[PDB]
Amino acid sequence: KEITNALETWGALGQDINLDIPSFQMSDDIDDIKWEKTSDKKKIAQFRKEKETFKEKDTYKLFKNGTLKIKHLKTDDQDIYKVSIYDTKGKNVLEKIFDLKIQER
Ligand SMILES: *[C@@H]1O[C@H](CO)[C@@H](O[C@@H]2O[C@H](CO)[C@@H](O[C@@H]3O[C@H](CO[C@H]4O[C@H](CO[C@H]5O[C@H](CO)[C@@H](O)[C@H](O)[C@@H]5O[C@H]5O[C@H](CO)[C@@H](O)[C@H](O)[C@@H]5O)[C@@H](O)[C@H](O[C@H]5O[C@H](CO)[C@@H](O)[C@H](O)[C@@H]5O)[C@@H]4O)[C@@H](O)[C@H](O[C@H]4O[C@H](CO)[C@@H](O)[C@H](O)[C@@H]4O[C@H]4O[C@H](CO)[C@@H](O)[C@H](O)[C@@H]4O)[C@@H]3O)[C@H](O)[C@H]2NC(C)=O)[C@H](O)[C@H]1NC(C)=O
Repeated sequence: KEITNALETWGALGQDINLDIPSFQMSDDIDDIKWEKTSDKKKIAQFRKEKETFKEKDTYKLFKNGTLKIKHLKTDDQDIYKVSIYDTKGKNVLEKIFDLKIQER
């Protein structure tokens, strides 16, 4: 069967949610950490060594363990995401697809 391997991500309106990617604990050989806005392929966060790494606001954070945070999570802040976190060789040492949702409990 051909399916995805994404993370069923959930939230609630007026909330703050995260993006837990790491299936591992790399450290010694890693370089780049990336997160995109899959909906329209729109850069939200990135790491490219200590010469150029960025995160516009808290609304989208890039962390050490490699998680991506997001503050304020209403219907508007619910989107689709993906993480590509590469090593020094420039390989995609791990890749994954995510999807923020909103719930009604
Ligand atoms: C990857 O990394 C991520 C982070 O690096 C990580 O996410 C983090 O996860 C942890 C938990 O795993 C989260 O921590 C929780 O925090 C709750 C309280 O939070 C509020 O207070 C914090 C501390 O306050 C600072 O600021 C005050 C200023 O007024 C000072 O007075 C304080 O002294 C203190 O200062 C310190 O920090 C400063 C930096 O800000 C620093 O300068 C200073 O020197 C000093 O060190 C605030 O930081 C925090 O603010 C954040 O969050 C709010 C939203 O709430 C935002 O608005 C802010 O903008 C900001 O982002 C808050 O105000 C705790 O209650 C909670 O405790 C529970 O969990 C622990 C651990 O398991 C238990 O021991 C404990 O008993 C509690 O358990 C209870 O609940 C659970 C349910 O969860 C339940 O099961 C259990 O039975 C029990 O009932 C916890 O500690 C942290 O917030 C996350 N983010 C960050 C940035 O750390 C992520 O998980 C990682 N990913 C992976 C995959 O591993």
